[PDB]
Amino acid sequence: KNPKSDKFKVKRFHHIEFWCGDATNVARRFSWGLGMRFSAKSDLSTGNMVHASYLLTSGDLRFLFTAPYSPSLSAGEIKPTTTASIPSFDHGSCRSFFSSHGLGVRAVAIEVEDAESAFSISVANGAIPSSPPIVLNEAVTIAEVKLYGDVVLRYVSYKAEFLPGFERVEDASSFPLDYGIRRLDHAVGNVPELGPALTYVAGFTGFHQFAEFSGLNSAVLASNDEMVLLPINEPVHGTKRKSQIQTYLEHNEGAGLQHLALMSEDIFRTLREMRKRSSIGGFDFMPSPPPTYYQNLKKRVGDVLSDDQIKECEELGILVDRDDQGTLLQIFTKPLGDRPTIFIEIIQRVGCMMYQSGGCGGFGKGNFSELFKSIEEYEK
Amino acid sequence: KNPKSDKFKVKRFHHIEFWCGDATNVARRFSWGLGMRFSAKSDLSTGNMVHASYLLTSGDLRFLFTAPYSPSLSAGEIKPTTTASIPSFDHGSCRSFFSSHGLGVRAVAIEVEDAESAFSISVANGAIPSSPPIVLNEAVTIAEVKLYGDVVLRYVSYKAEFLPGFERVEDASSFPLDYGIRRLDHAVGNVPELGPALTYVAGFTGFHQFAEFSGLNSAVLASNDEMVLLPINEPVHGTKRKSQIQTYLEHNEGAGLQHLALMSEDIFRTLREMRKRSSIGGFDFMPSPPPTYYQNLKKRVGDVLSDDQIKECEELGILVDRDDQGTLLQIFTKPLGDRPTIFIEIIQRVGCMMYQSGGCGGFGKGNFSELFKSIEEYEK
Ligand SMILES: Cn1[nH]c(-c2ccccc2)c(C(=O)c2ccc(N3CCCCC3)cc2[N+](=O)[O-])c1=O
Ligand SMILES: Cn1[nH]c(-c2ccccc2)c(C(=O)c2ccc(N3CCCCC3)cc2[N+](=O)[O-])c1=O
Ligand SMILES: [Co+2]
Ligand SMILES: [Co+2]
Repeated sequence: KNPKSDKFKVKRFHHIEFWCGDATNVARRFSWGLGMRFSAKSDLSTGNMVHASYLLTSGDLRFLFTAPYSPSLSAGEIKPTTTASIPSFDHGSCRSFFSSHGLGVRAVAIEVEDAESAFSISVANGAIPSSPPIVLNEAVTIAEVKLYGDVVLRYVSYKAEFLPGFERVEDASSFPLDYGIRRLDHAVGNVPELGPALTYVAGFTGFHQFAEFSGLNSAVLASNDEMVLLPINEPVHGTKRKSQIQTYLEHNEGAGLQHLALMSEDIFRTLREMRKRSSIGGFDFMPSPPPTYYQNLKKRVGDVLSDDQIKECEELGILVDRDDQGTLLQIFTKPLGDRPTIFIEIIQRVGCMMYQSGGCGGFGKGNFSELFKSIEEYEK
Repeated sequence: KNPKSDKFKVKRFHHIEFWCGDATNVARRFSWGLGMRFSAKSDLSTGNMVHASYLLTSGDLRFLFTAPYSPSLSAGEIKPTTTASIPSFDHGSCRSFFSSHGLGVRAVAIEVEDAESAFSISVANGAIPSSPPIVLNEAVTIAEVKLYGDVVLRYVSYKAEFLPGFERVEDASSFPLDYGIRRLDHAVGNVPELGPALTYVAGFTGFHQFAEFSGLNSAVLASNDEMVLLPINEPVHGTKRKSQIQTYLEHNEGAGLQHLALMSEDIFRTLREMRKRSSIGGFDFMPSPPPTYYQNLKKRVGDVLSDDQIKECEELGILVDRDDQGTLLQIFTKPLGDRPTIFIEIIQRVGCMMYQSGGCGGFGKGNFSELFKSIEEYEK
């Protein structure tokens, strides 16, 4: 059931913003590791004396990396005279965020019809304001409300190229990397208590529960067309293996964004290219499942994947799961930085053709029982 | 003249330590960009609840990248019970350093005969103590004194693999990159006032002035065999083109390390490999000199380099200069991070064979007049 109860018109995910201490090094690492092109910049060379911001793109996926300069460069400025291109940015908030959480996501940004209306309706419905609507060059409106922890949900609306004040990067500095990643599929938060978090977010957005079918409890909030998907996890205490959600909260100093799932148009190519680079500056992946898991895949998905395509899943360590409506190919990176906090999922979905409907195949819940069972089978 | 006046026995440069906010991303970027292998680690996986430290090596060059974890992970510890592998590390100092200066060098480390004696003699001769001698696993002694700004000179002595508590990295995580870089040739600091800085450092080390032959004034301090070389720059005010040393001090929030010069055993190969990667996660280089500069190179170094080797310098944008005793090949990267502060020089020296004596060919001072003249010639 989808009650289509969004309180304002939401389009798609627009970008993800990481707060960094050095945006250059993180952006360059991510570009090489994920196959994203340097697309736009806002920094000293564009007149921004406040923050350095670099945008990476792959298809429709937009990753923004921002770090603060010395406050001394802008000590004469006031908000009416700011040279910042993102008016919500604050030196103190950014340093506080990075020192507290380490490298991580500050903003989950969605495109909406009218960011000023989205902000007003959100706050009228319980959202905690973080940055009021600001109109940039009479062309784009940006506003922010608290999502969970120190992560904000950012609303962006366009009257009619990223943001005003950003410049397109020179072709000589912009290498056309592409490993097949095309868009953000979902963004997942970890919180201490799931119930109050869902009630809060569903309260101000009108997002509905998407619904599925040890360690954690989870639920997914979804927009009207189910293209904006926001899962939230809470820990389950008292187990034998300590909850990785609890480990996250401890190392992150509280709630925050746990993983970003990036859709690939060709997950085999994406993983071939990412694994080639794991030990030369890119990203590492979680350990691969035992061969008995792939032995059991023919029995579950052998009507969706050929034997050759399943052994190709085995070569790259890809996991497969299936809903009642579609099939899911997925795999997870090791944490993106020093702390065992944020990581990336690469995903491809097959089925649910109308365009493809959102969340086709689910989020992999069935792989939990399957891997425990595969662990027992490999031991035998 | 070399009075050989070192107040204690100094061996060679040992390592350079960067203080980061995320050591993983900076280390991975530097590894790919410079061709350095991941050699050793000290982090959560090695029991260090205090800081993440990753060591990159190329030949004898050692780059260490360190970032703090949440202080909460080690709140029960005291210095006698620390799980830190570098006992001088302090969460507050590191966060203060990165928030003030951005990504940069915290420690210039030299190997000495006896770090406890080096520390004692240094402080007895005016050095400001930063961290007292500490013996690690009855095997290595580490001590630190202030050098300039928030940069420390770190003394390391070995009774007899980097430091105790560091583990060798798994072969699967350690790709044998190598672009030909072999050792640190010199490390250069920027200060507001050159005279007091030289008097201070030469005062506690016994290092002597190495001696050469607009924008800045400079002098080089050298150890007994002139293998540890520490140039220091000050700005010259009142020019037309504002002093890049002054720009450094402004963007860095004061004195600090300006550039690291890395010796290559094959500067042509190093630059071919580094330039291949500039736009795919590596390092960018300064603009190349006009063709008239290379037209003038035959007249100055045509007895040292063949015509083919000079046009190869032109392809890669390499600068050449010569002392009365040797020849210098050099080139400079753009700044390593967000701020226009620290950068890298790649260097190769030819001549001065006994082994090669330190500083053979100088540091490139003659290229200043040459490029101004090349600028005038290209315009014509
Ligand atoms: C919304 N939603 N829920 C899960 C989810 C999490 C844990 C159990 C069930 C469902 C999402 C995932 O992405 C996900 C899927 C499978 C995973 N594993 C394979 C099986 C054994 C355990 C590890 C790990 C993750 N993960 O969260 O890292 C997700 O997006
Ligand atoms: C100890 N010492 N002194 C210099 C030095 C600096 C500036 C003028 C003269 C000497 C050192 C250098 O490395 C260096 C050499 C040549 C450079 N350029 C080529 C000619 C036109 C200006 C730019 C830039 C740098 N630099 O400092 O970036 C150095 O190590
Ligand atoms: Co997921
Ligand atoms: Co130099």
